Amino acid sequence: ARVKRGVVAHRRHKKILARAKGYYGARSRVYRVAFQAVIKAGQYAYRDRRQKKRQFRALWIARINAGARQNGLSYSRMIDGLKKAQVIIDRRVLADIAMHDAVAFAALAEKAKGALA
Amino acid sequence: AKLKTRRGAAKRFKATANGFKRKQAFKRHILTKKSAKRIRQLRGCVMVHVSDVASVRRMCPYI
Amino acid sequence: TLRLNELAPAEGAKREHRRLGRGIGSGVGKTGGRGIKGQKSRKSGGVRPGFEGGQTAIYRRLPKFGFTSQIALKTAEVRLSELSKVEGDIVSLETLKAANVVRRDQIRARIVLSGEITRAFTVQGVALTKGAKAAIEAAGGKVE
Amino acid sequence: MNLKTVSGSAVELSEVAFGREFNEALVHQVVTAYLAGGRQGTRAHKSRADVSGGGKKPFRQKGTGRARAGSIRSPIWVGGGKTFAARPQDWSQKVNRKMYRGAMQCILAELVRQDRLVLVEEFAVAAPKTKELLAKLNDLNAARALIVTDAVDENLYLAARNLPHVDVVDATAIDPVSLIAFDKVVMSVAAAKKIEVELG
RNA sequence: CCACAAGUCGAGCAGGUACGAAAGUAGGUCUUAGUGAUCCGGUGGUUCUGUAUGGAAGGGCCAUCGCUCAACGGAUAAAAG
RNA sequence: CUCAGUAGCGGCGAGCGAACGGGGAUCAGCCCAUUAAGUUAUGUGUGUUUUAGUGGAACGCUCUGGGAAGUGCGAACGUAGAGGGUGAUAUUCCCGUACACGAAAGGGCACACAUAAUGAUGACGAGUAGGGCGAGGCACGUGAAACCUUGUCUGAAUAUGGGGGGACCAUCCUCCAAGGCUAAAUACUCCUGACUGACCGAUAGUGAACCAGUACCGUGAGGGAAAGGCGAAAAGAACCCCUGUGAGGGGAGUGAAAUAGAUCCUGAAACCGCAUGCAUACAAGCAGUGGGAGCACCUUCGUGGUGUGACUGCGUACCUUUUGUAUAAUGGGUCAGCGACUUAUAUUCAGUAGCGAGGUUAACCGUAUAGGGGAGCCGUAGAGAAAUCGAGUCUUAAUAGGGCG
Repeated sequence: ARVKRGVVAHRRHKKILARAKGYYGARSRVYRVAFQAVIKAGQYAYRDRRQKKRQFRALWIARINAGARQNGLSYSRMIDGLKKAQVIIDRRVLADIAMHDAVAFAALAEKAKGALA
Repeated sequence: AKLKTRRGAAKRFKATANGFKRKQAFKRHILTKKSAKRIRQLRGCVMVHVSDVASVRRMCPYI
Repeated sequence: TLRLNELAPAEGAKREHRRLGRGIGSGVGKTGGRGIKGQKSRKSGGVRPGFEGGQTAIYRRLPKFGFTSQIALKTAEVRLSELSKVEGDIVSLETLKAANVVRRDQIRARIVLSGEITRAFTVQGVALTKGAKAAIEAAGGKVE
Repeated sequence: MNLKTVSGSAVELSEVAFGREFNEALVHQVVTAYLAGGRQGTRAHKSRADVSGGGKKPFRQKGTGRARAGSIRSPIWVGGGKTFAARPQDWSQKVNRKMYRGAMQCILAELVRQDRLVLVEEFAVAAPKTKELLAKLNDLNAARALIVTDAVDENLYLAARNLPHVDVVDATAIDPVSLIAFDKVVMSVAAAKKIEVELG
């Protein structure tokens, strides 16, 4: 029972090269270089699925800081005031409201500073 | 091919019900300086240690 | 049912053989379970059985003892319960050889008290122990 | 048990030969042994010692910049010997006598309780004629069948030789693969008695 | 106590002793160093074996002898640049 | 085939390794001067086999199609439904197959007769058996070393005799050397015929599927390649045009197909062009990844699809070897194909199946995976160096104690 390797080997190499579409130079043409490139892309994706949450939380905090300083508070004081007032709206919704609705954010800041007082 | 016994080990060991018996060393010569207790307690057969039983089994497969 | 494509072995009867050096996922890739370097990792790498690295071996630091007896190779031992294989009532060396409890080249036999018997037997020329003789006589036989 | 022929006649068969429970693992082992014993096992390959030439070192050990080599017939090289060259083999296995007999008994009992065994008092052919045999099997509704008889008449053998899916064997030549492959087994009473005496 | 092979302490029991009136003490010396496995041979004893049989030769068992094998767990009977 | 990796041999190391007995295959004895069985030639007779060959059954319609053996519907032969071919897949188209016939002439084999010849310089075994010295062979290495052969020196008795039974002696048992012939069971394949394969299918299989032991290399012995495929059928492209009466192409024509057009089935990858869409000439690094504006095409008009990716956070390849590697430590120019834990025997453990105080055959026979074949092996009892005992045995004066059970 002699076995030839051509069909299966060709299928595996073609799948790797198909996943390597769009890369520069030999990285999308040459099997060795392409194979090294796909593994590194997977590792980067695994790491960045964790980095994404931190980056977006930082963005929300910056926007909330800008809105608070427009209303006369700092970010830390506004967060403490909301916690004391028992509002449990999270930073994503707070930043959305800060971006798109100034009056509602002003009301939230009034509530927070009233609780701080 | 059939396994071959190591004939030196065959001459040194014998099989018992649950193991192997052997003679004791230091009783061939230089006997005057040894005390009577060692002379009589190094006489007779003892058992092969469990650390060496596996090697004895490898060397003597038919006993 | 009962077709050449509907028969199966029992569970646990067959296992796949181990194949070394066929990738990471198999768990036995690369070195194939041999470790890294050294004599045992080479082809035909094990040392001779009984070799202990150079110190005097266990079978050479101990003394030889005893001699081999030639008559022991021709003396045969027969259990009492094996007398049931004997056809007839006479128990002798020839009859035991015919019943295949004694090898054909043995020249004498001894009967030991091991099991139980029911039939009555006559013994001619076979050695008996004190227990076996009592058992035979209790069953209802005679000696010589 | 009592068995009924195509004419309704009653035959007595012991439980030992035609009444055992089915042991699938035993049957599988025996059938696989028969199939393996059918192999021929004639082949060979050439190792690095058998390939023509290759005695001299192709080039010196050091200084040339090439990978070191000892012979042009190394299994690494194209045209070199095969790494592990095969030799003719024997593929027969040992089957215990009792295991073989038990497997045959189980097969016969399964055929009986699946209604694939047809008992007939007498099965003879008048002349060596394929059409006559075909009509005789069609009336019994056994077009695809293995025919077992106490003795193999030459006329019956010649008539059956050219029929597809029809084979005729003696009572003392039944094999487990043949008992299973055919759609039906048509057995004479005398053959059934001899197989009874042999206990499968 | 200890990888193994080895090493150390020991009440008590039987026989035959020595010294004490006796209860008793004694299986070397206050103790811890003064040493060498296996193989091969030598000497004394033996209700073991003994290649047809009776013996014998040879072998076994018990006691003991021949190592600066000191590179001292000792690659050979025998070896420098 | 067992006995048996046993008894033994061995710097008693590594290793080497019997015989007796038992089970089979095949079986057979005949002579030394008047001399046998047997063998080899020649001729004759009979029988078989072989070297050319002959006959040899049975199918139509319809649909798809370049072409039917393929679809659908019905039929026939079968001692022939093995195989090969025919424009795609045929028991009934062709060659064949089962079966039945066939030899002027020649060859082989078998048995039986006739003649030769051989056996057959040999008639009971003297420079022989045995011995001293040195070697060799026996499983057996000088060992307690029997037995066989002899280079050298010697040297009997001769049936009231002589050889052997593992140093040697006695007694018993057994055989008759120093003269010959003899089939079968056993070993092998340059070659011939038929058949077979859980053997290969052009980097495989012979080195060699092809004008291969060739081309080529070497003074020589010697070493030693690469290279298969148009189409069913050449029907292998008349004729016209560009060009140098070239190469190459464009029409026309053949063909089911010409991107099947001659190094012609299919035509992958590395590598190299042309075309369209987007990005790109103020910006520093393993070239991606998570976000993300704009543009182009498509569109179920969308919280849609495809291509591109301005700007931005993070981010120093892979393998090996190491205490430790982005390492300026090793290996890889790239692609495609090939390339490394196997096979036989023995043994131990674990699963699983059969039988179970029992289990199981080996060689071999067998028109043969069956059925026979029980020799042998493992288990069922230990203790002791052993003789010996035996649910006990060894040590001991001990029934004490203790060791193995």
